[PDB]
Amino acid sequence: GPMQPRLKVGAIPDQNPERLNRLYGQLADELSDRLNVKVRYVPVSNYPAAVSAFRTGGLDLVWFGGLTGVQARLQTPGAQVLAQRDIDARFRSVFIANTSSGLQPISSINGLTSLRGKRFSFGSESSTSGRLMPQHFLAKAGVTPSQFSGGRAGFSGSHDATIAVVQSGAYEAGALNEQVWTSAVNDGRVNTEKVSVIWRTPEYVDYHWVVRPKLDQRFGKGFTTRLQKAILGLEPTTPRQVTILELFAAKRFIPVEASQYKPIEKVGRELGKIR
Ligand SMILES: [Cl-]
Ligand SMILES: [Cl-]
Ligand SMILES: [Cl-]
Ligand SMILES: [Cl-]
Ligand SMILES: [Cl-]
Ligand SMILES: [Cl-]
Ligand SMILES: [Cl-]
Ligand SMILES: [Cl-]
Ligand SMILES: [Cl-]
Ligand SMILES: [Cl-]
Repeated sequence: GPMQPRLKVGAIPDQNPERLNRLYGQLADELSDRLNVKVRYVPVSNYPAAVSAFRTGGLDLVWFGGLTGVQARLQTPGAQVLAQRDIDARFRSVFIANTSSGLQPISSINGLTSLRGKRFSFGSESSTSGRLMPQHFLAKAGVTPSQFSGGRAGFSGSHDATIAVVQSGAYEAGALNEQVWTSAVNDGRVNTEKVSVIWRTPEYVDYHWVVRPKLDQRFGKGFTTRLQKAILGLEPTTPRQVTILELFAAKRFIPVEASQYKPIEKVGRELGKIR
């Protein structure tokens, strides 16, 4: 570059953009200070745009879901996974229902048959915790979205929006990210008189950082390792890092296990979401 290099950081748009701008904008400044390079957060409008901008070089480092990060790595030779939160090793979805819907707590996966004929919303089409794994667990109970009221599921686009369309009564039930649910309950952003959890899924792996190949050619030998150490180094010490980690709802970032994403890829191929 005739210019000094700049690291472009992105994230799937999985909740309110104003909240994500506070998190990733502060994280860009924190990485900038830790690395002594220019770092900018570049937002995207939907989940596929995160995959595509990563693939084409519009984003260098992205906070992906399970499904989107698998897609981004399959489409981008030499992309690496760098880290995940502590909680991403053992992630869950919550199935929620409007408390007027008559839907009862479910004690087994077989109980998901109760959602046949109901208005049900997934999150993003490409969401792991809001679509893929929920659709997987539904299919094991013998429920397909064809069986919901209207012959299909809603897609709200985000974990926040799934809470909002169940809370409003526009849908009777939905599925979303358990961390976003728990944070919204704790923060007062969900009316727990109107919405309750009917089921928590089995554990699966979900969010992780994926980095583009060849960043060492742009920023110098060792940079990608320094970037991975910067993420794994995040600690609740300064106000800035306390805020970053509270918005992630993590105590720390941890390394991933080699091919811990093979079960998410397998589900993605089973449900036709991976080419
Ligand atoms: Cl920049
Ligand atoms: Cl740039
Ligand atoms: Cl990945
Ligand atoms: Cl793909
Ligand atoms: Cl779809
Ligand atoms: Cl279907
Ligand atoms: Cl559908
Ligand atoms: Cl519908
Ligand atoms: Cl390189
Ligand atoms: Cl560091």
